[PDB]
Amino acid sequence: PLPIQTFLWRQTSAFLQYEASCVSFERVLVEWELVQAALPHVLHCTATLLSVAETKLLHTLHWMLLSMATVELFVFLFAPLVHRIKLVIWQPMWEHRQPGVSGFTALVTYFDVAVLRCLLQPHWSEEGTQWSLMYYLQRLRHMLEELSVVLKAVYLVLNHDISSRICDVALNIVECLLQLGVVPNHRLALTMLIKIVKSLLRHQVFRENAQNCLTKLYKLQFRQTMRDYVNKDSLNNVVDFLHALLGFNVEGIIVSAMFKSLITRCASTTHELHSPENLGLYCDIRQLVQFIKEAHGNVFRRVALSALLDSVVNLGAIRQGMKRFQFLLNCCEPGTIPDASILAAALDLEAPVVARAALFLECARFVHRCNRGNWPEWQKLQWNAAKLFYQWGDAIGVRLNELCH
Repeated sequence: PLPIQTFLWRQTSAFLQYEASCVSFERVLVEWELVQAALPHVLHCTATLLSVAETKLLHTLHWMLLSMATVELFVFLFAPLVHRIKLVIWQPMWEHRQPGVSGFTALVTYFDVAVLRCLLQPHWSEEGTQWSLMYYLQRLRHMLEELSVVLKAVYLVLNHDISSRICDVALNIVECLLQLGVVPNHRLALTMLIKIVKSLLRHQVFRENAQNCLTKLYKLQFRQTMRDYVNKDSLNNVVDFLHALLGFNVEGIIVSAMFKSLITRCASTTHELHSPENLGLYCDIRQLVQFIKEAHGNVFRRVALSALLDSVVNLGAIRQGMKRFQFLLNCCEPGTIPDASILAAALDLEAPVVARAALFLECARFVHRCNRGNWPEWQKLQWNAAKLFYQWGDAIGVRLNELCH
Protein backbone atom coordinates (compact mmCIF):
# COMPACT_ATOMS: atom_id res chain seq x y z
CA PRO A 1 0.00 0.00 0.00
CA LEU A 2 1.08 3.56 -0.81
CA PRO A 3 -0.40 7.08 -0.45
CA ILE A 4 -1.80 6.67 -4.00
CA GLN A 5 -4.89 4.87 -2.66
CA THR A 6 -7.06 7.99 -2.92
CA PHE A 7 -6.65 7.99 -6.70
CA LEU A 8 -8.15 4.50 -6.81
CA TRP A 9 -11.15 5.64 -4.77
CA ARG A 10 -11.62 8.49 -7.24
CA GLN A 11 -12.31 5.92 -9.95
CA THR A 12 -15.15 4.45 -7.89
CA SER A 13 -16.52 7.97 -7.42
CA ALA A 14 -17.05 8.06 -11.20
CA PHE A 15 -19.15 4.88 -11.25
CA LEU A 16 -20.90 4.97 -7.86
CA GLN A 17 -19.14 9.55 -16.36
CA TYR A 18 -20.41 6.59 -18.36
CA GLU A 19 -18.25 7.42 -21.40
CA ALA A 20 -15.52 9.74 -20.09
CA SER A 21 -14.45 7.63 -17.11
CA CYS A 22 -13.57 4.59 -19.25
CA VAL A 23 -10.84 6.49 -21.11
CA SER A 24 -8.61 7.20 -18.11
CA PHE A 25 -9.81 3.99 -16.43
CA GLU A 26 -8.31 1.93 -19.24
CA ARG A 27 -5.28 4.17 -19.77
CA VAL A 28 -3.96 4.21 -16.20
CA LEU A 29 -4.09 0.41 -15.86
CA VAL A 30 -2.80 -0.30 -19.38
CA GLU A 31 0.14 2.10 -19.02
CA TRP A 32 1.70 -7.59 -10.50
CA GLU A 33 1.19 -6.53 -6.89
CA LEU A 34 -0.34 -3.24 -8.02
CA VAL A 35 -2.61 -5.18 -10.39
CA GLN A 36 -3.78 -7.40 -7.53
CA ALA A 37 -4.36 -4.39 -5.27
CA ALA A 38 -6.33 -2.53 -7.97
CA LEU A 39 -8.43 -5.51 -9.11
CA PRO A 40 -11.21 -5.01 -6.49
CA HIS A 41 -11.98 -1.47 -7.67
CA VAL A 42 -12.20 -2.64 -11.28
CA LEU A 43 -14.42 -5.60 -10.43
CA HIS A 44 -16.74 -3.42 -8.33
CA CYS A 45 -17.08 -0.63 -10.89
CA THR A 46 -17.50 -2.89 -13.92
CA ALA A 47 -20.17 -4.90 -12.10
CA THR A 48 -21.95 -1.69 -11.08
CA LEU A 49 -21.87 -0.20 -14.58
CA LEU A 50 -22.97 -3.42 -16.29
CA SER A 51 -25.89 -3.71 -13.86
CA VAL A 52 -19.53 0.63 -25.86
CA ALA A 53 -18.16 0.82 -22.32
CA GLU A 54 -18.99 -2.89 -21.95
CA THR A 55 -16.24 -3.96 -24.36
CA LYS A 56 -13.65 -1.62 -22.83
CA LEU A 57 -14.38 -2.88 -19.31
CA LEU A 58 -14.29 -6.50 -20.49
CA HIS A 59 -10.90 -5.93 -22.13
CA THR A 60 -9.61 -4.25 -18.97
CA LEU A 61 -10.75 -7.19 -16.84
CA HIS A 62 -9.20 -9.72 -19.23
CA TRP A 63 -5.90 -7.83 -19.19
CA MET A 64 -6.07 -7.77 -15.39
CA LEU A 65 -6.67 -11.51 -15.07
CA LEU A 66 -4.16 -12.56 -17.74
CA SER A 67 -6.98 -14.14 -1.75
CA MET A 68 -10.28 -15.65 -0.61
CA ALA A 69 -11.86 -12.19 -0.37
CA THR A 70 -11.04 -11.48 -4.02
CA VAL A 71 -12.87 -14.57 -5.29
CA GLU A 72 -15.63 -13.82 -2.77
CA LEU A 73 -16.16 -10.39 -4.33
CA PHE A 74 -15.85 -11.83 -7.84
CA VAL A 75 -18.66 -14.31 -7.23
CA PHE A 76 -20.90 -11.91 -5.31
CA LEU A 77 -20.85 -9.34 -8.12
CA PHE A 78 -20.59 -11.52 -11.25
CA ALA A 79 -22.87 -14.47 -10.44
CA PRO A 80 -26.07 -12.58 -11.46
CA LEU A 81 -24.34 -11.12 -14.55
CA VAL A 82 -23.86 -14.52 -16.22
CA HIS A 83 -27.19 -14.59 -18.06
CA ARG A 84 -26.95 -11.00 -19.35
CA ILE A 85 -23.41 -10.82 -20.77
CA LYS A 86 -24.33 -13.28 -23.56
CA LEU A 87 -14.84 -15.56 -23.03
CA VAL A 88 -12.64 -18.12 -21.27
CA ILE A 89 -14.68 -17.50 -18.10
CA TRP A 90 -18.07 -16.53 -19.52
CA GLN A 91 -18.62 -19.42 -21.93
CA PRO A 92 -17.87 -22.19 -19.37
CA MET A 93 -19.78 -20.19 -16.75
CA TRP A 94 -22.94 -20.19 -18.88
CA GLU A 95 -23.04 -23.98 -18.44
CA HIS A 96 -22.31 -23.69 -14.69
CA ARG A 97 -18.75 -25.02 -15.06
CA GLN A 98 -15.60 -23.76 -13.40
CA PRO A 99 -14.05 -20.75 -15.19
CA GLY A 100 -10.86 -21.60 -17.03
CA VAL A 101 -8.61 -18.97 -15.44
CA SER A 102 -5.65 -20.60 -13.69
CA GLY A 103 -5.65 -17.93 -10.96
CA PHE A 104 -8.27 -19.71 -8.85
CA THR A 105 -9.37 -22.76 -10.87
CA ALA A 106 -6.39 -24.64 -9.40
CA LEU A 107 -6.95 -27.37 -6.81
CA VAL A 108 -5.47 -27.21 -3.32
CA THR A 109 -11.41 -25.33 -4.93
CA TYR A 110 -11.08 -21.60 -4.27
CA PHE A 111 -14.10 -20.87 -6.46
CA ASP A 112 -16.13 -23.58 -4.73
CA VAL A 113 -15.35 -22.35 -1.21
CA ALA A 114 -15.96 -18.77 -2.36
CA VAL A 115 -19.39 -19.58 -3.77
CA LEU A 116 -20.31 -21.63 -0.69
CA ARG A 117 -19.21 -18.97 1.80
CA CYS A 118 -20.87 -16.07 -0.01
CA LEU A 119 -24.08 -18.02 -0.71
CA LEU A 120 -24.90 -17.73 3.01
CA GLN A 121 -25.93 -14.12 2.34
CA PRO A 122 -29.65 -13.81 3.17
CA HIS A 123 -30.66 -11.56 0.23
CA TRP A 124 -28.40 -12.53 -2.65
CA SER A 125 -29.99 -11.49 -5.93
CA GLU A 126 -32.11 -14.44 -7.03
CA GLU A 127 -30.53 -14.56 -10.49
CA GLY A 128 -27.19 -15.50 -8.95
CA THR A 129 -28.77 -18.09 -6.66
CA GLN A 130 -30.31 -20.02 -9.56
CA TRP A 131 -26.85 -20.21 -11.11
CA SER A 132 -24.98 -21.17 -7.94
CA LEU A 133 -27.47 -23.93 -7.13
CA MET A 134 -27.28 -25.28 -10.69
CA TYR A 135 -23.47 -25.19 -10.42
CA TYR A 136 -23.64 -27.34 -7.28
CA LEU A 137 -26.06 -29.68 -9.04
CA GLN A 138 -23.54 -30.09 -11.87
CA ARG A 139 -20.61 -30.64 -9.49
CA LEU A 140 -22.58 -33.24 -7.53
CA ARG A 141 -23.45 -35.00 -10.79
CA HIS A 142 -19.73 -35.03 -11.62
CA MET A 143 -19.13 -36.58 -8.19
CA LEU A 144 -21.68 -39.29 -8.95
CA GLU A 145 -20.05 -39.84 -12.36
CA GLU A 146 -16.87 -41.01 -10.60
CA LEU A 147 -20.45 -32.15 1.92
CA SER A 148 -22.63 -31.55 4.98
CA VAL A 149 -21.80 -27.84 4.72
CA VAL A 150 -23.52 -27.81 1.32
CA LEU A 151 -26.67 -29.16 2.97
CA LYS A 152 -26.34 -26.54 5.70
CA ALA A 153 -26.02 -23.70 3.18
CA VAL A 154 -28.97 -24.93 1.11
CA TYR A 155 -31.06 -25.19 4.29
CA LEU A 156 -30.04 -21.70 5.43
CA VAL A 157 -31.03 -20.22 2.06
CA LEU A 158 -34.28 -22.20 1.67
CA ASN A 159 -36.04 -20.81 4.75
CA HIS A 160 -35.92 -17.18 3.63
CA ASP A 161 -38.11 -17.68 0.55
CA ILE A 162 -39.04 -20.31 -2.03
CA SER A 163 -40.11 -20.16 -5.68
CA SER A 164 -40.96 -22.61 -8.45
CA ARG A 165 -37.46 -22.41 -9.94
CA ILE A 166 -35.82 -22.37 -6.51
CA CYS A 167 -37.84 -25.28 -5.15
CA ASP A 168 -37.32 -27.32 -8.32
CA VAL A 169 -33.54 -26.83 -8.30
CA ALA A 170 -33.40 -27.48 -4.56
CA LEU A 171 -35.34 -30.73 -4.97
CA ASN A 172 -33.03 -31.84 -7.78
CA ILE A 173 -29.86 -31.07 -5.81
CA VAL A 174 -31.19 -32.72 -2.64
CA GLU A 175 -32.08 -35.82 -4.65
CA CYS A 176 -28.57 -35.84 -6.09
CA LEU A 177 -27.00 -35.63 -2.61
CA LEU A 178 -29.25 -38.43 -1.34
CA GLN A 179 -28.14 -40.53 -4.31
CA LEU A 180 -24.53 -39.73 -3.38
CA GLY A 181 -25.30 -40.92 0.15
CA VAL A 182 -24.21 -37.91 2.19
CA VAL A 183 -26.58 -38.92 5.00
CA PRO A 184 -25.13 -41.87 6.98
CA ASN A 185 -27.48 -34.16 9.56
CA HIS A 186 -30.64 -36.25 9.27
CA ARG A 187 -32.73 -33.53 10.92
CA LEU A 188 -31.49 -30.92 8.45
CA ALA A 189 -32.20 -33.12 5.43
CA LEU A 190 -35.70 -33.98 6.64
CA THR A 191 -36.45 -30.33 7.39
CA MET A 192 -35.28 -29.37 3.89
CA LEU A 193 -37.50 -32.07 2.39
CA ILE A 194 -40.44 -30.73 4.41
CA LYS A 195 -39.78 -27.18 3.25
CA ILE A 196 -39.50 -28.28 -0.39
CA VAL A 197 -42.72 -30.29 -0.41
CA LYS A 198 -44.60 -27.62 1.55
CA SER A 199 -45.04 -25.51 -1.62
CA LEU A 200 -46.22 -28.21 -4.05
CA LEU A 201 -48.85 -31.94 -15.24
CA ARG A 202 -45.66 -30.06 -14.39
CA HIS A 203 -45.97 -30.25 -10.57
CA GLN A 204 -46.90 -33.93 -10.18
CA VAL A 205 -43.71 -35.40 -11.65
CA PHE A 206 -41.58 -33.53 -9.15
CA ARG A 207 -44.04 -34.41 -6.38
CA GLU A 208 -43.75 -38.17 -7.17
CA ASN A 209 -39.97 -37.69 -6.96
CA ALA A 210 -40.49 -35.85 -3.67
CA GLN A 211 -42.20 -38.75 -1.91
CA ASN A 212 -39.73 -41.14 -3.58
CA CYS A 213 -36.90 -39.25 -1.88
CA LEU A 214 -38.89 -39.31 1.35
CA THR A 215 -39.25 -43.10 1.13
CA LYS A 216 -35.54 -43.46 0.35
CA LEU A 217 -34.65 -41.38 3.42
CA TYR A 218 -37.16 -43.26 5.59
CA LYS A 219 -34.98 -46.38 5.53
CA LEU A 220 -32.59 -44.64 7.94
CA GLN A 221 -35.11 -40.67 15.09
CA PHE A 222 -37.45 -39.89 12.19
CA ARG A 223 -40.48 -39.97 14.49
CA GLN A 224 -38.76 -37.91 17.18
CA THR A 225 -37.60 -35.15 14.85
CA MET A 226 -40.99 -35.01 13.11
CA ARG A 227 -42.76 -34.74 16.48
CA ASP A 228 -40.43 -31.88 17.37
CA TYR A 229 -41.01 -30.09 14.06
CA VAL A 230 -44.81 -30.24 14.23
CA ASN A 231 -44.87 -28.55 17.64
CA LYS A 232 -42.08 -26.08 16.84
CA ASP A 233 -43.32 -24.83 13.47
CA SER A 234 -46.37 -22.61 13.04
CA LEU A 235 -49.71 -24.32 12.40
CA ASN A 236 -50.32 -22.74 8.99
CA ASN A 237 -47.22 -24.42 7.55
CA VAL A 238 -48.08 -27.74 9.22
CA VAL A 239 -51.60 -27.80 7.77
CA ASP A 240 -50.26 -26.79 4.36
CA PHE A 241 -47.79 -29.69 4.58
CA LEU A 242 -50.56 -32.14 5.44
CA HIS A 243 -52.79 -30.82 2.65
CA ALA A 244 -49.95 -31.20 0.15
CA LEU A 245 -49.04 -34.69 1.38
CA LEU A 246 -52.62 -36.01 1.35
CA GLY A 247 -54.70 -33.60 -0.75
CA PHE A 248 -58.05 -34.75 0.65
CA ASN A 249 -46.41 -46.40 4.18
CA VAL A 250 -45.01 -42.90 4.65
CA GLU A 251 -48.43 -41.32 5.15
CA GLY A 252 -49.40 -43.87 7.79
CA ILE A 253 -46.25 -43.40 9.86
CA ILE A 254 -46.21 -39.61 9.53
CA VAL A 255 -49.84 -39.27 10.62
CA SER A 256 -49.53 -41.83 13.42
CA ALA A 257 -46.51 -39.91 14.74
CA MET A 258 -47.75 -36.34 14.24
CA PHE A 259 -51.52 -36.33 14.80
CA LYS A 260 -51.33 -36.63 18.59
CA SER A 261 -49.02 -33.63 18.98
CA LEU A 262 -50.96 -31.69 16.35
CA ILE A 263 -54.18 -32.04 18.33
CA THR A 264 -52.40 -31.40 21.63
CA ARG A 265 -50.89 -28.11 20.46
CA CYS A 266 -53.96 -26.93 18.53
CA ALA A 267 -56.29 -27.55 21.48
CA SER A 268 -54.89 -24.65 23.54
CA THR A 269 -55.61 -22.00 20.90
CA THR A 270 -59.41 -21.63 21.05
CA HIS A 271 -59.35 -17.85 21.55
CA GLU A 272 -57.31 -17.31 18.38
CA LEU A 273 -59.31 -20.05 16.65
CA HIS A 274 -62.71 -18.41 17.10
CA SER A 275 -61.51 -15.12 15.60
CA PRO A 276 -63.21 -14.75 12.19
CA GLU A 277 -60.03 -13.90 10.27
CA ASN A 278 -58.56 -17.39 10.63
CA LEU A 279 -61.86 -19.27 10.34
CA GLY A 280 -60.93 -20.53 6.87
CA LEU A 281 -57.88 -22.32 8.27
CA TYR A 282 -60.16 -24.29 10.59
CA CYS A 283 -62.01 -25.67 7.56
CA ASP A 284 -58.81 -27.29 6.29
CA ILE A 285 -58.19 -28.95 9.66
CA ARG A 286 -61.71 -30.38 9.58
CA GLN A 287 -61.04 -32.12 6.28
CA LEU A 288 -57.72 -33.34 7.65
CA VAL A 289 -59.27 -34.92 10.73
CA GLN A 290 -62.16 -36.23 8.66
CA PHE A 291 -59.67 -37.88 6.32
CA ILE A 292 -57.86 -39.38 9.30
CA LYS A 293 -61.21 -40.84 10.33
CA GLU A 294 -62.51 -41.58 6.83
CA ALA A 295 -60.45 -44.68 6.02
CA HIS A 296 -56.84 -43.98 7.10
CA GLY A 297 -56.32 -43.52 10.82
CA ASN A 298 -57.04 -46.26 13.31
CA VAL A 299 -54.76 -44.12 15.47
CA PHE A 300 -57.69 -41.73 15.63
CA ARG A 301 -59.42 -44.00 18.11
CA ARG A 302 -56.25 -44.31 20.16
CA VAL A 303 -55.64 -40.58 20.11
CA ALA A 304 -59.29 -39.85 20.91
CA LEU A 305 -59.26 -42.24 23.90
CA SER A 306 -55.76 -41.20 25.00
CA ALA A 307 -57.11 -40.02 28.35
CA LEU A 308 -57.68 -43.65 29.43
CA LEU A 309 -55.03 -45.42 27.33
CA ASP A 310 -52.06 -43.71 29.04
CA SER A 311 -52.87 -45.29 32.41
CA VAL A 312 -51.60 -42.57 42.14
CA VAL A 313 -53.42 -41.74 38.91
CA ASN A 314 -51.57 -39.38 36.56
CA LEU A 315 -53.71 -36.24 36.68
CA GLY A 316 -51.82 -34.29 34.01
CA ALA A 317 -51.86 -37.01 31.36
CA ILE A 318 -55.60 -37.64 31.73
CA ARG A 319 -56.27 -33.90 31.68
CA GLN A 320 -54.32 -33.56 28.43
CA GLY A 321 -56.18 -36.51 26.94
CA MET A 322 -59.49 -34.92 27.90
CA LYS A 323 -58.42 -31.62 26.33
CA ARG A 324 -57.67 -33.49 23.10
CA PHE A 325 -61.04 -35.23 23.35
CA GLN A 326 -62.80 -31.88 23.85
CA PHE A 327 -61.19 -30.46 20.72
CA LEU A 328 -61.94 -33.57 18.64
CA LEU A 329 -65.56 -33.99 19.77
CA ASN A 330 -66.48 -30.35 19.08
CA CYS A 331 -64.80 -30.49 15.65
CA CYS A 332 -67.06 -32.41 13.26
CA GLU A 333 -70.14 -34.62 12.97
CA PRO A 334 -71.81 -34.15 16.38
CA GLY A 335 -72.42 -37.52 18.00
CA THR A 336 -70.15 -39.38 15.57
CA ILE A 337 -66.65 -39.39 17.09
CA PRO A 338 -67.26 -42.12 19.72
CA ASP A 339 -69.18 -45.01 18.19
CA ALA A 340 -71.79 -46.99 20.10
CA SER A 341 -69.48 -49.97 20.58
CA ILE A 342 -66.76 -48.07 22.44
CA LEU A 343 -69.24 -46.41 24.81
CA ALA A 344 -70.96 -49.74 25.49
CA ALA A 345 -67.66 -51.51 26.16
CA ALA A 346 -66.22 -48.69 28.28
CA LEU A 347 -67.91 -50.16 31.37
CA ASP A 348 -65.61 -53.20 31.61
CA LEU A 349 -62.30 -51.83 30.25
CA GLU A 350 -59.50 -52.36 32.78
CA ALA A 351 -58.79 -48.64 33.08
CA PRO A 352 -59.17 -46.16 35.95
CA VAL A 353 -62.82 -45.62 36.84
CA VAL A 354 -62.30 -41.85 36.98
CA ALA A 355 -61.39 -41.70 33.29
CA ARG A 356 -64.46 -43.69 32.24
CA ALA A 357 -66.74 -41.54 34.41
CA ALA A 358 -65.16 -38.40 32.96
CA LEU A 359 -65.80 -39.67 29.43
CA PHE A 360 -69.44 -40.44 30.26
CA LEU A 361 -70.04 -37.03 31.85
CA GLU A 362 -68.30 -35.28 28.94
CA CYS A 363 -70.60 -37.04 26.48
CA ALA A 364 -73.47 -36.02 28.76
CA ARG A 365 -72.41 -32.37 28.59
CA PHE A 366 -72.04 -32.59 24.81
CA VAL A 367 -75.59 -33.94 24.52
CA HIS A 368 -76.81 -31.20 26.87
CA ARG A 369 -75.21 -28.53 24.69
CA CYS A 370 -76.77 -30.10 21.60
CA ASN A 371 -80.18 -29.99 23.29
CA ARG A 372 -79.79 -26.38 24.40
CA GLY A 373 -79.41 -25.37 20.75
CA ASN A 374 -75.73 -24.48 20.34
CA TRP A 375 -74.15 -27.06 18.07
CA PRO A 376 -70.70 -26.35 16.62
CA GLU A 377 -70.77 -22.85 15.18
CA TRP A 378 -72.01 -23.35 11.62
CA GLN A 379 -80.18 -29.39 8.97
CA LYS A 380 -80.13 -33.10 8.11
CA LEU A 381 -77.18 -33.67 10.44
CA GLN A 382 -79.49 -32.64 13.28
CA TRP A 383 -81.79 -35.57 12.50
CA ASN A 384 -78.86 -37.94 11.95
CA ALA A 385 -77.39 -37.19 15.36
CA ALA A 386 -80.68 -38.35 16.86
CA LYS A 387 -80.16 -41.81 15.37
CA LEU A 388 -76.58 -41.90 16.64
CA PHE A 389 -77.72 -40.85 20.13
CA TYR A 390 -80.44 -43.51 20.16
CA GLN A 391 -77.90 -46.14 19.13
CA TRP A 392 -75.66 -45.01 21.99
CA GLY A 393 -78.53 -45.28 24.45
CA ASP A 394 -79.66 -48.68 23.22
CA ALA A 395 -76.15 -50.12 23.41
CA ILE A 396 -75.59 -48.75 26.92
CA GLY A 397 -78.94 -50.09 28.08
CA VAL A 398 -78.27 -53.54 26.63
CA ARG A 399 -74.86 -53.68 28.31
CA LEU A 400 -76.28 -52.55 31.66
CA ASN A 401 -79.10 -55.10 31.46
CA GLU A 402 -76.67 -57.91 30.63
CA LEU A 403 -74.28 -56.96 33.44
CA CYS A 404 -76.75 -56.29 36.26
CA HIS A 405 -79.38 -58.89 35.33
